[PDB]
Amino acid sequence: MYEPKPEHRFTFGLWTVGNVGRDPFGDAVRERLDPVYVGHKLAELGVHGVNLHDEDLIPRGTPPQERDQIVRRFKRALDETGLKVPMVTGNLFSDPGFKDGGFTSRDPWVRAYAFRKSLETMDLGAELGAEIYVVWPGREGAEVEATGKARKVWDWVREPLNFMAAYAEDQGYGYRFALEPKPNEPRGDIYFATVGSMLALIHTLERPERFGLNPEFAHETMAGLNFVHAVAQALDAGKLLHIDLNGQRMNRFDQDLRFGSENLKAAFLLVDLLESSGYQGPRHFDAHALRTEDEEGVWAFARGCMRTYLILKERAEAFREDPEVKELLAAYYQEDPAALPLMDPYSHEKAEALKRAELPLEAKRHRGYALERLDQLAVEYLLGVRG
Amino acid sequence: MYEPKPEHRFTFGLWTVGNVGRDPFGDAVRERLDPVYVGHKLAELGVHGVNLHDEDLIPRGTPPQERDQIVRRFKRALDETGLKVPMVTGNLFSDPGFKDGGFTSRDPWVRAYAFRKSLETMDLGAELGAEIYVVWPGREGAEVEATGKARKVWDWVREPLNFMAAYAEDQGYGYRFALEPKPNEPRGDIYFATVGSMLALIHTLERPERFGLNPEFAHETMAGLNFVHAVAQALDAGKLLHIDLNGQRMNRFDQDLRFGSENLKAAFLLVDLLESSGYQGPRHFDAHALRTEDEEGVWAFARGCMRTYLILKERAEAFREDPEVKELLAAYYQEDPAALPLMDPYSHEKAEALKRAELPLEAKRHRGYALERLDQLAVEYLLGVRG
Amino acid sequence: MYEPKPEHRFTFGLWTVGNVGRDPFGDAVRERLDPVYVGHKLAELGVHGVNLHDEDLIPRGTPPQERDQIVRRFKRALDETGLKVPMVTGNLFSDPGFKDGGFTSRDPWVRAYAFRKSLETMDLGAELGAEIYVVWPGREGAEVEATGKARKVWDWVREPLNFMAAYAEDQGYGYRFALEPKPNEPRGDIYFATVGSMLALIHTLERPERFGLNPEFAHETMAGLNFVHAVAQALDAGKLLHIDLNGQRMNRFDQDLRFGSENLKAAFLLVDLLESSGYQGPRHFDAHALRTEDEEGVWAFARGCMRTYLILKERAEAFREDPEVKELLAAYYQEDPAALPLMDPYSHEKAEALKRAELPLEAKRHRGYALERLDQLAVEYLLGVRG
Amino acid sequence: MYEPKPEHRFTFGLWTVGNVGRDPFGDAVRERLDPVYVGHKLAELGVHGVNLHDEDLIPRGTPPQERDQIVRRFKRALDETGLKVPMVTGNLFSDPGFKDGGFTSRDPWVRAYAFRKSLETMDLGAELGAEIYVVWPGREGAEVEATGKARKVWDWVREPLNFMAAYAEDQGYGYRFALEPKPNEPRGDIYFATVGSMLALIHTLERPERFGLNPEFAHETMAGLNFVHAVAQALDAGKLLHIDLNGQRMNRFDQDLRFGSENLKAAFLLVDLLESSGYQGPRHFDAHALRTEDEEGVWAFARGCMRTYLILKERAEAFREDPEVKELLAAYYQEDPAALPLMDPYSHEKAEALKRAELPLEAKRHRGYALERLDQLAVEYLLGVRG
Repeated sequence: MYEPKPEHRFTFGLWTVGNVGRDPFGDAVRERLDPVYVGHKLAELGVHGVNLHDEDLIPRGTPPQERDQIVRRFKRALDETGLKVPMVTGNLFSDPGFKDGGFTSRDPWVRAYAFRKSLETMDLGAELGAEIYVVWPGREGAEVEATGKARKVWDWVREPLNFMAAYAEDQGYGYRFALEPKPNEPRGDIYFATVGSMLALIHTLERPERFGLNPEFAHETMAGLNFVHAVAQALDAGKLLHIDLNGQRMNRFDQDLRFGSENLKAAFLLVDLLESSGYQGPRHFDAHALRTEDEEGVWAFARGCMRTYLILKERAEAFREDPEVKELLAAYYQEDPAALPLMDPYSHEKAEALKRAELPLEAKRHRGYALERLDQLAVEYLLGVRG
Repeated sequence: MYEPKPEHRFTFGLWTVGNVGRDPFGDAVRERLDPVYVGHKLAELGVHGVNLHDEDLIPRGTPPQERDQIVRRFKRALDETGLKVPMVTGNLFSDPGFKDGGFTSRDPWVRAYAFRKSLETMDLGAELGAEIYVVWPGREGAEVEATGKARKVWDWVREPLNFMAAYAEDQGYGYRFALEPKPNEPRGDIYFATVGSMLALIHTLERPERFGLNPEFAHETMAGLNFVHAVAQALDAGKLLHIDLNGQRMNRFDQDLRFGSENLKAAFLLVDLLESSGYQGPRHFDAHALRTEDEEGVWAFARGCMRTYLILKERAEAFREDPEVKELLAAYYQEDPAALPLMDPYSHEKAEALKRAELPLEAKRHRGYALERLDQLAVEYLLGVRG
Repeated sequence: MYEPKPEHRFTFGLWTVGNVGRDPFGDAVRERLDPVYVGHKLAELGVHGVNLHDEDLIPRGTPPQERDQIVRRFKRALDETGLKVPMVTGNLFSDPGFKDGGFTSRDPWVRAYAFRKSLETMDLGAELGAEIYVVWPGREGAEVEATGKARKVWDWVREPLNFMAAYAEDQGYGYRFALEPKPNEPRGDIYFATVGSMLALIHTLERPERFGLNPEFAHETMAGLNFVHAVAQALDAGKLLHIDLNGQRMNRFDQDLRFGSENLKAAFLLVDLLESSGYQGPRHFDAHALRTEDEEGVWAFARGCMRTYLILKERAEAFREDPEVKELLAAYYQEDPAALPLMDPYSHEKAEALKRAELPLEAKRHRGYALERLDQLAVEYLLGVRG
Repeated sequence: MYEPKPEHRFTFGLWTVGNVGRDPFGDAVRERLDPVYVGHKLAELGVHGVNLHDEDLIPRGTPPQERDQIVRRFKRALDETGLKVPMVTGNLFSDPGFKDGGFTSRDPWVRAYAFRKSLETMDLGAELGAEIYVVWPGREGAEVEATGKARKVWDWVREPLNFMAAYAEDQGYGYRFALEPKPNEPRGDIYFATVGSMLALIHTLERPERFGLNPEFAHETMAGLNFVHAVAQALDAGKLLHIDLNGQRMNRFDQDLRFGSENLKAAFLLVDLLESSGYQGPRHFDAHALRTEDEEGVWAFARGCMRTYLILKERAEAFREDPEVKELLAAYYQEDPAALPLMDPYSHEKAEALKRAELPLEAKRHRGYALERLDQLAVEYLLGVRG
């Protein structure tokens, strides 16, 4: 009764369910899955679509003849299944060429390489129907500041982002560009570390209207930052073009846990934010199954992401309809209209009225906002003691 | 031989050296210092100026008659000493009225109060020669998301910031407005949490040219974020209008340690960034002495902030002149001009040239960037083994 | 239907519900509550008992005559209500005397003061029926390591802990001593930072059998550490003498949120651990209401702590009875008895059997442990979709 | 003039300098180095010794015939060079068999495997002259608590640790066993997370005198904990048998930076602690070169670890000899002998004397400890402005 439908727009990257379970201290625990195989499986599960990096589909150093049989056979599978490919993104982190940056490498040959790799992935994307192009700057950071490179990297990424947007409009591609921040890892620090950082950068590009955000839950949470506040800002800027959903314990390596598995309350209020905002983009699960899992466990991971989202959606809906909740929100959003005309846009006499206004300070000093009761109500709904 | 001069622009808030050493688990360990007293002391130490909140100088509920003797006697002291007051800022965190927000309180009477409090501090500032107005949104955050207030707060702060800038230009004040982010505390999370967050907001105000950043070292570092990356972005945006300098161990309460006392290498490369950028605003030490200190220890704290800054400045200068360092930076900023014309602004034939270009990938795969040697050189300079 | 009974052993420190809502950047938002008043209220709510610091009941500098009317009138209230006082603890953090340590102050006069203050609180405790004495070393840490004091503090706290235990057995008090770790705050770092740290120290005292742990949820979580693992170790050592319950977001100031309000899943498995272990000590809520609250909100905070605990207890019970859950735990705790006799205590021929044993490695390599399904089941129970 | 000598006891694991620079988002950037090659290089650099995992020398699935040519040719190299092998340790993290634990796997076949793998590495160690056996429990943690395994893991590790110690004494090996805590990674949380955790466990083993600690700087720092406090406790317990030295920025993935490269002040006071304590075990650098490095950069990494250690050693020596420093430490370690006889071991009349003693409280309230001056002195020495 919490079954995924295409209107839900649940997507999985090829690399999410396809993760072989290697980590920095361990071998692969799983077999590599064929891309055609995972298209059929995700279709069975009720997924709207599948995302990919260029290297997810066509591994580095594949002759163009073989490159084309691969893409041919993948498109047939998408045709057979009705799966979309909403989002693509160039792998700019794996090649050793990128060891000190893709776009922010000091070597212009390497920045060129990063470039061309991006253009070619844009071309593959269009060949597959992709509408969103994601830029994750995973290799764009430093551990050695003595270089002074932090002064230079802003221009360097403006340049290809601008070049990428111009190439797209030249080719008649319809890409919106979605920028994905991460505070660290694989670099000691990544330059474009926050949602706000990527939001500010956008306003300096040449075609800003083409550019938005792909915030990821684990990325912000890695640094102990509030993901719900960050996504609200992106929404208020009109720049939420894509969202990456998963779970994470604060202040350590990127876990990419199943969605909702660790921070139920944050996931709750996030699903609430997205749904009630009328966000219409993909809900991507950028997560992998635990390393303790076999292939069966991978598909239980996939099913569990989508099911947990649907449970919280229904639950946040019922929470907002509760009479006591409505009564509580009404009382604290209470606005005295005598207060309101001291407010809003500037006028000389509004300032003078304000400075002479007799404010009800002791009344506002004593005021309780009843957020403890409101917060207990939400926890009891989350617990299903009220739902 | 590391003695502060006015061209150094070292400032101290009244509340920094004036901190009585109360904390959430302890009483005050020190006496409250008279403002006139601390102006004479900071003048002796070689400080360019002193900052203040309204309530630092005029405690809440002081009759205007007494308000004026206070301001009179303070101005005389500034006259006697030649100290400036570069920066003022309205205390929007102490009054219980602000328990659930200043500008982001849900009660319009409280948002009005926050407002008027700001206008009045702008007026005091002008009466004292202040040029920078700082906004620290310490009470603007949440611990209960069930309210949905995160959707609303962006317009609510746009409104007063816009109103504040309009009032200023109406009165012929010359204020630049400096916005100070902090990731949490006193709130579980503060909405405007990062440098990037405040940078993005600025681009949505009505008079953006009047608005910049006051990043604080301890604020970014509290969340394990790289302060040097954050300040570089503000500099590249042209929005570094003020900077708050101190020290901090990551991921806990705000310590406000003496500058350079904990993260020497970060302070080093920060002083390097500021100086070599030609930043010309105040160097504010928003820090207090350790709670183990008496008044003597306070002035040793004050002397130590400035002296540590001057030592690193000289050191970063010598580091940059080292022949081996110059040789190392030259080799890795190495640019092949054949790589460069594949670069920079878009053209149809530049894209085609790029996609047909034969890139030297194996050569760039094997390439070491010698950052271990560069990083060891900087540590040895820091240690004075080379300086 | 989740109503607190005395067999639940829910206790509140006087300082929890009595918190006036002052913080490092704000005034008090509430009135100070009379101790007799809060005894009657907690009795109404269904609390087993109330804890106190010496200075919670008798403020510093109260003449012994007045000290005795206070204690007289408090005992009457306890008699009237049937409330217990399970736990007392000397305030060794507030007095400015303790600015650089209580037990770990370098000044022997201050260590003597800390001492005597502890003995006198032991005496008050006995006069009130207290059975557990808690030591929170909040002032025992450093921000300046140049002193070398880290080498000395271990002997210094051995000395008074040993002296305190000897005084108690001399006076015929029945105290068990419960040691409370915290990683930092109010000190930059506190020496006894972890559960493991306090566990190790105990084994060096003279009467170790008298000494155990008071782990606090917020303390361990402040440092991003797993509280459930920490409490399991204390339980396995037989040293869980008391537990302090609340909520906390990782890596910042101590929030002391209402229990279960932030980390539902951790609170779930914690209540499960405690209950199924047969822990019989007090469940203390060391937490305060949000600073946005009036007195009504305080009692909603108190009611919510206990109600949330009871909901989870019932829920963990139901989770453990689920057939699928039982089937899942059975399959993975699966033990082949041929594996087992290679196990357990050493013998020369067991070692030789092991080294010659032909192990089923490929079978164990391919093995999935189905923890994704188990974890999704627990989340669905938590959400009440299954409960 | 900071050249490594064997009395310095600098060791490198084969896996440190041998790290191929693969990470969770990137390919290997370097060639695999031959073990005989790295023995000759480390000998050139001035290293006392080289450590190894079983799989560093003999990769999984090497026939015993080939196993023996390998060990033969390695021993010759050690003979030629005079390098020691102070420490060995079984790789219990890489094999997929260990996906849900080595010693704490729920499958008794896997616990047997972990066991036998340990015994066999103990045998190789003895064949090579090893004196210290290290246990890093990297795979001993959980991300799914629903299993209840946290209750069981303490006995499970007691069992093999006890079995390992008995096997060693049976074989007449001279191993001391060194236990290495880590708070997380590769597991979401690792059970034995802290120095205190491992210290407490030791006291429950059968031959505790054989067991101590191998604390690693990055491990404690990953969780924002103070490594200097943790190492002081191990020293005070007499359990520092080995130490792993490197650098780390708090609250993220394990970086394993070059020693001293990031936290100069912490490294300073650590080298001070070790040296002035008369610690005589190995100084292991468990660190790798940055991923931006070629093989030249690796040896610059290796050289820089040792040189940075020697610079700080000399510096901490000079700091302690400074007259002003000695005068400062003397004044604050000041002990009034009238305070001291209230102190130390219990007596009925000492308690009575204490409770009647008239303490000099106002004098101690006003007391400043001059730690701001002391801390500024140590920073100025660190900076070489005083050295």
